[PDB]
Amino acid sequence: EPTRIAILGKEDIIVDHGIWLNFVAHDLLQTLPSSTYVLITDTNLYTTYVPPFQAVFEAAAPRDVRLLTYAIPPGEYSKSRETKAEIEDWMLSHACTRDTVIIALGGGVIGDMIGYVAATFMRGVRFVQVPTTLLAMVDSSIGGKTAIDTPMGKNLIGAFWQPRRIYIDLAFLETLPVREFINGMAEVIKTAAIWNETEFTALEENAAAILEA
Amino acid sequence: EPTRIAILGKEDIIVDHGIWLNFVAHDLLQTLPSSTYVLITDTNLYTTYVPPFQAVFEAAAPRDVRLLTYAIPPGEYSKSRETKAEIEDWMLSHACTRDTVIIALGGGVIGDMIGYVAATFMRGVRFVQVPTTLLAMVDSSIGGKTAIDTPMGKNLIGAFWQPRRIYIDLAFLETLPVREFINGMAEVIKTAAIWNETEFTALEENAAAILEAVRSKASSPAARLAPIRHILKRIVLGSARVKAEVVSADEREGGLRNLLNFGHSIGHAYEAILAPQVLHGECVAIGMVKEAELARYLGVLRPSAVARLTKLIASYDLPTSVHDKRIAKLSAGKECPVDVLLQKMAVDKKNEGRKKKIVLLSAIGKTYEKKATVVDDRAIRLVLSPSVRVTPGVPKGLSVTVTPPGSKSISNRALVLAALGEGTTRIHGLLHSDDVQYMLAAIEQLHGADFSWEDAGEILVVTGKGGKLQASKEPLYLGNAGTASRFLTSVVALCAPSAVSSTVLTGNARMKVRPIGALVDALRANGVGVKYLEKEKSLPVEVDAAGGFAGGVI
Amino acid sequence: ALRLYQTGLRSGVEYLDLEMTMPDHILQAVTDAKGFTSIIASHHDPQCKLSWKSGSWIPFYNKALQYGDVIKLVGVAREMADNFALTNFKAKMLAAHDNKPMIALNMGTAGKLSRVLNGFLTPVSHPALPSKAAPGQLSATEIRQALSLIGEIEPKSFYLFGKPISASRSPALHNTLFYKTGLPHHYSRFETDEASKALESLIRSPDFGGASVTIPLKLDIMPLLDS
Amino acid sequence: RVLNGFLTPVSHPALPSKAAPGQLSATEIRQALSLIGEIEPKSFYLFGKPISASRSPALHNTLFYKTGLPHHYSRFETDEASKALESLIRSPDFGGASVTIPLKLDIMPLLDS
Ligand SMILES: NC(=O)c1ccc[n+]([C@@H]2O[C@H](COP(=O)([O-])OP(=O)(O)OC[C@H]3O[C@@H](n4cnc5c(N)ncnc54)[C@H](O)[C@@H]3O)[C@@H](O)[C@H]2O)c1
Ligand SMILES: NC(=O)c1ccc[n+]([C@@H]2O[C@H](COP(=O)([O-])OP(=O)(O)OC[C@H]3O[C@@H](n4cnc5c(N)ncnc54)[C@H](O)[C@@H]3O)[C@@H](O)[C@H]2O)c1
Ligand SMILES: O=C(O)C1=C[C@@H](O)[C@@H](O)[C@H](O)C1
Ligand SMILES: O=C(O)C1=C[C@@H](O)[C@@H](O)[C@H](O)C1
Ligand SMILES: O=C(O)C1=C[C@@H](O)[C@@H](O)[C@H](O)C1
Ligand SMILES: *[C@H]1C=C(C(=O)O)C[C@@H](O)[C@@H]1O
Ligand SMILES: *[C@H]1C=C(C(=O)O)C[C@@H](O)[C@@H]1O
Ligand SMILES: N[C@@H](CCC(=O)O)C(=O)O
Ligand SMILES: [Zn+2]
Ligand SMILES: [Zn+2]
Repeated sequence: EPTRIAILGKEDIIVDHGIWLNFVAHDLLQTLPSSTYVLITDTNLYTTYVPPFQAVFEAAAPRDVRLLTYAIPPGEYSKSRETKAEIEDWMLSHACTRDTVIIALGGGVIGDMIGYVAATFMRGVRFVQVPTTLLAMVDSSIGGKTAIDTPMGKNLIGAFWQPRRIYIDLAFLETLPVREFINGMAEVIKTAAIWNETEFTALEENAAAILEA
Repeated sequence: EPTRIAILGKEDIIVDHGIWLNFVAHDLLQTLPSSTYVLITDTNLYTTYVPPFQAVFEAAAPRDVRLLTYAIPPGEYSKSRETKAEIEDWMLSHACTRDTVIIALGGGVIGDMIGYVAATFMRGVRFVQVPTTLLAMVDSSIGGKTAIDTPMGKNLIGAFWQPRRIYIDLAFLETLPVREFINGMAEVIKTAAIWNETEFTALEENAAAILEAVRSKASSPAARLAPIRHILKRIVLGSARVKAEVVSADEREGGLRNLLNFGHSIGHAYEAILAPQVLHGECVAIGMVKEAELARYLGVLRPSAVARLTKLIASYDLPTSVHDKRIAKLSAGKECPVDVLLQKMAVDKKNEGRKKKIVLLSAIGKTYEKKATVVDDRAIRLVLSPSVRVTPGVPKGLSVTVTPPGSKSISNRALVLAALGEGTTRIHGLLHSDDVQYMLAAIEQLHGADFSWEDAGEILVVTGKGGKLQASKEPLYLGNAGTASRFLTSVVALCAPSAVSSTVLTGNARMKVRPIGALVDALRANGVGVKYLEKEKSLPVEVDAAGGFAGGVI
Repeated sequence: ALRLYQTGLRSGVEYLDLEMTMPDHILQAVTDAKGFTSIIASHHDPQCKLSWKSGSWIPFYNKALQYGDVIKLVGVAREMADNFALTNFKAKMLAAHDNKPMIALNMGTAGKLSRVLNGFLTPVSHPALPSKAAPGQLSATEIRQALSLIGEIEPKSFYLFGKPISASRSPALHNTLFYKTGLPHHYSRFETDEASKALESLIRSPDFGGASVTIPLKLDIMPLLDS
Repeated sequence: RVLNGFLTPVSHPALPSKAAPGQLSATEIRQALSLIGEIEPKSFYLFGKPISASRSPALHNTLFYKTGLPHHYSRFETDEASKALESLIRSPDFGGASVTIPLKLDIMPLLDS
């Protein structure tokens, strides 16, 4: 039951189960053709989820097409001016051109940082979102808000830059730690509190059962 | 006469004179209301132009509105990740919120950097452009391309972010240094070369007059520019309109906007190596010449056009080659290897993957495609390289018809004796040499013939006036055109006395130490007065306006 | 100034320091008649109007680049970080223009580290002189022992080869001069009648700084050496 | 190691090894800090008379050298606790001072505590 969701006039959000290692690679190659695909995640995620995607992707991709991979350190500190430059300088090492398609694999830290890199690299290139945290599935990956932190505060420098695709593979929640789950429930509670008292009431009843599981 | 120009569906460009210290402050406050205005320029501009704007602005602004000011260091090195952070951290010190309106006062370095800050500050805020260099008035301030440099190359990180207003106050050109003027003429030449052969032709004629005025030491900086005030207005309006239209059609450079990177594919590669000591327009000039030569090698551009483009660039005192003595002097003999240039071209933003895309001129005023064309690495390497590897082999049973360039001996004569005759001659295969170009203009000013071109400059239509020439009051500059000075010395003896009894031929520093003694001896002997004005037996020479030689024995 | 500058050039001085603040007509005249004198193009920023990070030095660098054989830029350090930024700046300039070396310093006691790390033609003081040319400049010896404490001058083993060398004064000699000059090296005995395979372990070691050779090895050593 | 400041681990020549390779001794770091501006030199004084044959300068200057500090100790003969003395004592260069005959008692009013 793969359900899609419309945003800004197109059904570019897709919510399914186990799409990372089949559908996503094929959809990128068919709907967002390019010479160069850049898959960026963090150190916690890389060796678990990147190598199997590379296998699938490089088997499907045609002769003159390439997949570049890179991991940044995990956590808020990577939404920074430095990490931005680190990624960009690396991309330019491999002569990534304007046709490059970036794949943000991770939570909101990856989503925001890599999205902002995408927004500004050669004055903008295509990118997609592959949220892996609850928070990113229900909030960060949607909306196209990308930013970095400065010493002054949160998300003070950034860009509105919409991803061409948002691939929500609920299966990523399987390896997500308990703390990061609870973290994302804040954004879920928030959304219900401003918009839907019935969903709110469901969240009340489901709380005991969710934490237990 | 404040003329506005439409861009992206609104007349947000305004071109006038002396608007910085009146109109701009009021227009900001009325059309872009905010709690906070941030005016950013560079150290060279600040104390001259900011304090008087603050006075005007803070007098007009209401009680709860503020103007913040900041200067960054001048020059390319400020289009950087650091300078970006420096500005942003400063803005956030003063709790600049999202309603902030940024004012970019300066040239393209300010325009690009401050625009990119505007594009990303709180995910975007309003900003305006106040260009102060020729380049920025005719190119940088329009189009909304903002960027920074990285160690890898030019403008590799940035954003498309359109200014709400572009205030073009031509008066800023008064304090602009001579070098920065010439720098911006590269972008002016470029725009004409891709879009308008008539403006191109005007730039040719205006070159001598523009440089003279810009280098003048006249009683004020404004009176300095007054003689070419109409020319500058034509250049700025004209050049701004082309860009505005191109940008409207193709804001995000999907195709047509490629054309504005003429000379920039190769130009930005040199600039990555030679900046900040070598300026942008200087690099564009060098690149334009190589991208023209490339097109010529590919059989897309006629050689005459390449010569014509190179001569124009050089006539504005821009470099035509990376080996220019001024580039060595400024760069401390910095080398630009081909492998490094190609490495810089591989991250040119027009490129479709590994395929490099370059704007190819088809003629002066036309482009081969209405976008950048894919060029093979081998051809780009050949143009940038100093040496040639020749692969042996020519097709079996080949037969070709090749026309080399015209002989300058027969071509220089052809112009002279066509101009002196009665009737109208079309000259095919004429070598457009420096001798021809200067003799042509010489005879024009003597009212000796009417000249005209056909087939994009390959045919010279000459209607001569049968030898009825008029002595020019103004001297005739020839450069170091030998054959020209020799032919014109006897030709200008034919002209009847009109304004003055005599007419003078001058030229380059090299011309002034070049012999013409024997020919002057012949004219004096055959009843034609002629006095040397500086050195004996060489130019400049004032030669009498007789009705021809005396005749008889010579 | 012009006449003084020419007195320098006429006297055949190996280096001459002209400030970039001097008017262009004098910069031209001194540059044209420089001959085989090396020009140090200098600028000092005692009032601290410039900055290493921000790149407000570039205009002076660009000028000094075309006038000088050696660029000399001197600023002020308020905090230790200001020396890091200088070092980073210098490195970026040398990468871009290998062919014109640089003397880059921060004045004040805060900027003492910039003198240590400068490396090339660092101006120094000496205790025997009545003043210091600039406040808080270090002596060649002090800088050299500062460099040693950070391992920028890595210690080295020096040896005396031969026998009998029990009563040799070479160790006293060279160790004293090492201490006196600020170097961290050390000189020691190594008695041996032959140029052994064990000797050439020391001689080809990366710790090897040099060695004296006496009886009976003055002749037998040569085959082990390259040149 | 020089710039760390707080609880820098150090070596000592009398120990058989170094705990980590290339660690410096407290003295070495302290004289490294002195060569850069980080330990600013200070003036130390001996007040009183007669102090021509006093060993205090030998004592304290030796310990300064031995510990790696850049400070310096010197004579200042005086029979009274003068206004010129308290210029030195209240100077920002002042590191400390020994006081002997006849100023052991007359000095106290010039001191805060
Ligand atoms: N743009 C927006 O609209 C928006 C919305 C909400 C939050 N945000 C931003 O997002 C950030 C928070 O994002 P986050 O909570 O996803 O943090 P995050 O991206 O750092 O991920 C949380 C941690 O869990 C790990 N992780 C992620 N997926 C995993 C998986 N499948 N299995 C195991 N471990 C996994 C990561 O390595 C990380 O250590 C904040 O900076 C916030 O400002 C942005
Ligand atoms: N955005 C675009 O599409 C676009 C187009 C062309 C060029 N550019 C960029 O623009 C930059 C070049 O800009 P630039 O040529 O204006 O250089 P610039 O902005 O550094 O200005 C040139 C110099 O002249 C000074 N100056 C400017 N106006 C002056 C005045 N009225 N009087 C006296 N001095 C004055 C400046 O302080 C500076 O030292 C390059 O980095 C190039 O990439 C961008
Ligand atoms: O008469 C001519 O056209 C010329 C004759 C030769 O001297 C040539 O060398 C010269 O360049 C032109
Ligand atoms: O014993 C010594 O110290 C030396 C004696 C001479 O042979 C010297 O030549 C040698 O270099 C050192
Ligand atoms: O002569 C001296 O150096 C001294 C004598 C005693 O008074 C001591 O108490 C004093 O500290 C030093
Ligand atoms: C240059 C720099 C000096 C310094 O600041 O240490 C000393 C001065 O005499 C030299 O000219
Ligand atoms: C901690 C750090 C040391 C060092 O690396 O200098 C020495 C070690 O013994 C301390 O535990
Ligand atoms: N002249 C512009 C070309 C880009 C554009 O305006 O489209 C530049 O130098 O960047
Ligand atoms: Zn949130
Ligand atoms: Zn340009």
